[PDB]
Amino acid sequence: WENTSYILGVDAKGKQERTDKCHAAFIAHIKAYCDTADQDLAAVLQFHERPAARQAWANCLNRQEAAFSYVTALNYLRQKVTIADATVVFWAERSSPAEDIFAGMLLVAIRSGKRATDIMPDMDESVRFHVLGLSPNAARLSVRFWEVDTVGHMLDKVGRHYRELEIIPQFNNEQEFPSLSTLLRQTAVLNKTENISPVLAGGLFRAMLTGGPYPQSLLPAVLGRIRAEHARPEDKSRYRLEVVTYYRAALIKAYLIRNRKLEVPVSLDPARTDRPYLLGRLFAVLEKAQEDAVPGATIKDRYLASASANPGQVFHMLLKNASNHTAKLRKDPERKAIHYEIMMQEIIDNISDFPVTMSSDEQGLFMIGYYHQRKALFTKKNKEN
Amino acid sequence: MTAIANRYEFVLLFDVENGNPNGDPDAGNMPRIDPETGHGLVTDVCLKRKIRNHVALTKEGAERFNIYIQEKAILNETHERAYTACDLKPEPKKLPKKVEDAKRVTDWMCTNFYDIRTFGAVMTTEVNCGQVRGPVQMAFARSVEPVVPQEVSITRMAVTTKAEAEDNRTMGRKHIVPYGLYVAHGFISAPLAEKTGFSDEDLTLFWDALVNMFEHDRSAARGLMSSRKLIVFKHQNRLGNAPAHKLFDLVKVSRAEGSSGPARSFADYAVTVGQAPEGVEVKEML
Amino acid sequence: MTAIANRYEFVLLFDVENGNPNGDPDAGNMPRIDPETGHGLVTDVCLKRKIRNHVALTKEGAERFNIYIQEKAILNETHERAYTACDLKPEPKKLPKKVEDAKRVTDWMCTNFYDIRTFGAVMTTEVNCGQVRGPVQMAFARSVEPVVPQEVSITRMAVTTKAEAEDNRTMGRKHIVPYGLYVAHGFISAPLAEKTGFSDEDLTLFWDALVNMFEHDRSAARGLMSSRKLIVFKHQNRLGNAPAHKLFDLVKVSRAEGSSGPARSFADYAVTVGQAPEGVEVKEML
Amino acid sequence: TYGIRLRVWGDYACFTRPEMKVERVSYDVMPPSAARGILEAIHWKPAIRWIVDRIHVLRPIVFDNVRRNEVSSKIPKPNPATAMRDRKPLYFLVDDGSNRQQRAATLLRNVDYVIEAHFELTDKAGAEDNAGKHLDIFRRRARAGQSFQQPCLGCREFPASFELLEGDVPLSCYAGEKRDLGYMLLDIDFERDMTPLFFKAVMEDGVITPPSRTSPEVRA
Amino acid sequence: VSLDPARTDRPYLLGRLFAVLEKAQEDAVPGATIKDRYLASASANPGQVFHMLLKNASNHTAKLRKDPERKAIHYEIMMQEIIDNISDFPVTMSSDEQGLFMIGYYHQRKALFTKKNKEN
Repeated sequence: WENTSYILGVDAKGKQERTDKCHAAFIAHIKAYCDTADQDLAAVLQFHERPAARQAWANCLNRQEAAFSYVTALNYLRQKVTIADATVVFWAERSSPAEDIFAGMLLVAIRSGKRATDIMPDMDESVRFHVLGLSPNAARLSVRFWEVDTVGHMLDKVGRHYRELEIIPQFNNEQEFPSLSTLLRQTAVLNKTENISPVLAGGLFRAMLTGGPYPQSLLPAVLGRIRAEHARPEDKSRYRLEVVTYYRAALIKAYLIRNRKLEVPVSLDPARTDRPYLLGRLFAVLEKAQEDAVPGATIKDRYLASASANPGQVFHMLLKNASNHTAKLRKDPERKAIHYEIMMQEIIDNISDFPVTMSSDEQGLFMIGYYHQRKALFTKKNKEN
Repeated sequence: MTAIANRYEFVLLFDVENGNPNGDPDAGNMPRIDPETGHGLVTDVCLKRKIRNHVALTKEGAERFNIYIQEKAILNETHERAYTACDLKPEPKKLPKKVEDAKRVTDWMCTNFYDIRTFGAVMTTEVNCGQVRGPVQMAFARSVEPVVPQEVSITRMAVTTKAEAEDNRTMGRKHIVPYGLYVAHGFISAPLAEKTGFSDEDLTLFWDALVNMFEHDRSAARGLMSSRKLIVFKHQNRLGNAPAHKLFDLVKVSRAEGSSGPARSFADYAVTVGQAPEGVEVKEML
Repeated sequence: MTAIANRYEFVLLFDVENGNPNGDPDAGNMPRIDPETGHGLVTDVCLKRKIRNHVALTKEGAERFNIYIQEKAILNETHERAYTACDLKPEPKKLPKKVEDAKRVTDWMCTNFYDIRTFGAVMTTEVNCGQVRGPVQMAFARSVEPVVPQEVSITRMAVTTKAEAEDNRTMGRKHIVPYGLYVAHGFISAPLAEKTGFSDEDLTLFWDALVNMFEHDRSAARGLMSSRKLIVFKHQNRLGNAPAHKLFDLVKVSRAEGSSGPARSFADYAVTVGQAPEGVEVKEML
Repeated sequence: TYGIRLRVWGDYACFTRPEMKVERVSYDVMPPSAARGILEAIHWKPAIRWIVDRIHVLRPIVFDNVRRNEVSSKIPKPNPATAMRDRKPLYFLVDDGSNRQQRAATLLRNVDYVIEAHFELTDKAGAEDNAGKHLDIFRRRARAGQSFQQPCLGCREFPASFELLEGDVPLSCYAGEKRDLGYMLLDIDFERDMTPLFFKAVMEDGVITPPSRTSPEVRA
Repeated sequence: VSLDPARTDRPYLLGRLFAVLEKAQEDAVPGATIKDRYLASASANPGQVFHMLLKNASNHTAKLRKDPERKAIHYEIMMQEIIDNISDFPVTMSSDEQGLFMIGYYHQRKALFTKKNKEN
């Protein structure tokens, strides 16, 4: 048929078309395999499927006809498009629902987080809501995901089951609802050009829209990105040198919630007493003692990967170096300080032995506890006039 | 080529060491991962490519075993070679009308192509020849435990294109799996073999190819892959004697009791096979 | 040209003493470790680079032994040199149309480049010369027992730029492995060799480069690295006589009975090598 | 005949749509054509045929993305050629040129179905009682785990585990009509080798397909 | 979880003993005026450092006998009760053993706290 275009892809050309030989089934000519009003002996499109719903849209704008209809529908209509690493469309106007469906792109909000369905009227109804995310190869568009639900209970999953998970203390001044683009970008090497395509973009987009579990490679991705990064504030302009940022931590928290177990959502629960959480807090206070004793520019050899997965065989030397750092501290009139070693005794108290290994979910708890005990010690909180 | 009179199952255990057994072309080149369980995947066509490669090498083009490899050529050249060998009409593009000529082209393609004879090959062309299914249908191999891949940043001294910032040197990245033990499930239906002449000698070649599948595929990405245990389930009837899923769960691959932590060698894995139905002979000497 | 007709498997034992055998670009410059077990890793490209350096040194860049150098060479310019050396045009952003032309450019890139002929290369870039796998492979070297990287903080009396804070002084850093005995595995496949003309003299050059690999690669960051044992398995045929894992398990590396503390010398380790199968000959004279 | 309900389930499945064939996007559920093809991989003889009356969906519908390097167009010859000898090496480039397609499958996960099916009798019948003998042979094969070939769930990359369900159709995941499935393929016709598509009655618990052999379409 | 006096694992014992030795030394003089620290060589050399640590600890406890301030002979009794389970001081420790050493140190240090381990 005619060509779909204008998606963020390679050639912006048509989909559902055959140009090769190995897509030949029950031999048909070139586009009779997918016959939608082209050969009028049978039409797939109305004579839970996407191009029939498209055709349902292309006759909502008018107060081979099927091909014409749905390909002028994919040729949108203005604002119903977005991109995570591949295009994502949506459409419903049967009651003028005030389209606000977004992947996301102090205390900046327009709705609740999760307390009830939003108080703006004409937003809670039964009219269906469609969301089609289609990805490019070179000129053929894989339907990476497709969703039909009701905005009556689509908002009830996109935030009212999803941003209730990534809610976590804001480390700095930024947005409360972390946008899916920023969330995915903290899992890539450096930027949103190398977002893992299938098992993060499509995977957890489908999770956000669907309420199903996250991919079982979301947490290993954030883990292996925590290891593969290092503090470097001399290369970035936005102020953040942390390796466990607000987004990596929020995302590990959401994974641990919707896959494993309920965990601390707040700045710090010092009554937690779960060995991974406690070891993360201990690592955090060690690095605090280090960075306070010597300004550290601002460089330190990275043991977070080592201590997260093999706590004993690293925490021995980590605690010895922390003793040295508290010594260098107490040598100066910076000790009445001395409550760093006190915190270390307190945390070691609840720990019978340093565990040999830690599972990936235990590592995620380690990262969450580190993030918590890290924001606990900083001095920036609630700065907005 | 007397076809096989028994049908088979097989469970192949192969492990990887500091390598990438299979990359996902959508996840960069990271090892494939089942997003619903976490265990690493290795698609069936991956191991089929490795089987074809082993048969290509170990046979040196010895006829009755030509293996449609990758080379600088096209299928349709040989579709048409068979065509002129049988003197047909070049127009038809589906299954031909007369049965003897289509059967002749299919039987020539199956009598001298081990991969067509074993896995099948689809010969629908402007000059058509038909289809084949072939006995051996393999499936996605999945690790026994969730694998976690490690991004290994590497460096290169030289630069490909002209330099303007020399830094200019680029940083590469090797995705490796520290360890994984992958289990593949296989099925060899005897009647499809009877339709494509898949013989007994072909079956022993298939077993050797499953055993030495990686001894010939070494490279910078794979590291040390190796076939650890190959377990064969042979049914006495040419149809089944016991369900497929019933036999595949006779293979319990657990962690050896002496170990703890993430596995890093096949010594950290104990494999046991239970007793089989009265009409199934389980062969583990491979 | 000629090529080897024996399958070769080798195990090389090298150790470090208060040095950093291989740095991690993502961990600062800390030695590469497996973060879940603590064993130290040495990338295969590292040892390949050391072999390339030894060959560029002992041959001073003679004919047929160029090396894809580390002196900021441009790989596209080398490809273009190949194209002009075969009297073809390099302007195709892909391989030449006539398969003989691509064969010539790749046989040229292999004929006069030891490291391409041996470790293969990817020359599919703005000026495409193709792909080579290359017979010799190596996998990451993994220590025998976990290494403990210690950070040796140092200083320097001088400042590079204009600094106005120097009693005070600038601090530096070093990472040394007090000791690590590393084990590396290798594979030399005769099919790929006969594809690249990797000869016998190339093989003996490679063995010597493996022995004397570290005698000339000294720096302020390596300490005393040394190749202690080199075990080589010559299978009697062009394909294999025994699996690779059967051989890499003949090399048992344990700790000697007397020593108790952390390993601090090669005499803290005992290394035994079993008797190979009837199809393989083991030579430990390197 | 009496009908028989077979249970078929697996980890993966891919019942490809007709439109989205190059970058595969499976139907939510097993269609009648795939179901009948599963049946004919347990028992089938050119004297009989299989018809499907219902398909019960016993598990959630969950999709997944798996891309594979796949052979592209086996492109028609621009210049005729012939082999130098009768039996000698000939090839197919599966890694150079545009002969590598990388098709992305949007295939199902953890699927579980129960198929209701029956036995008509066509030409080449031989008798009028073939229904009983063949129905009982299929029942024996379903019980004993026997099969002409390992059934798949769509593509042969996904093998189907099959048992004979003689008890009650187990608890499904869908008790109220929260799914309508759109408009699916009924069964590829072979009298004319065309595509009849059926879905005009909603899916409530079990997709209720009309017989492909009596009413080819709502058009007729 | 808290201090376990029945743990009787040698690194744990050494950590506790080191904690109580440095407690005796710090009860001698506040901090002279600075906590003398050679934990490094103690985990490096357990015995070759612990013997002189024990000499200096004997000095501190014998000096603390004159003053009625006590928390002092209890330190000596604890030294006996710890050494009682130990035999043949270890030449070298391991990584997990040094982690256990630090764990036992911080445990015994929490036990001898100014609050006598009633607050967390």
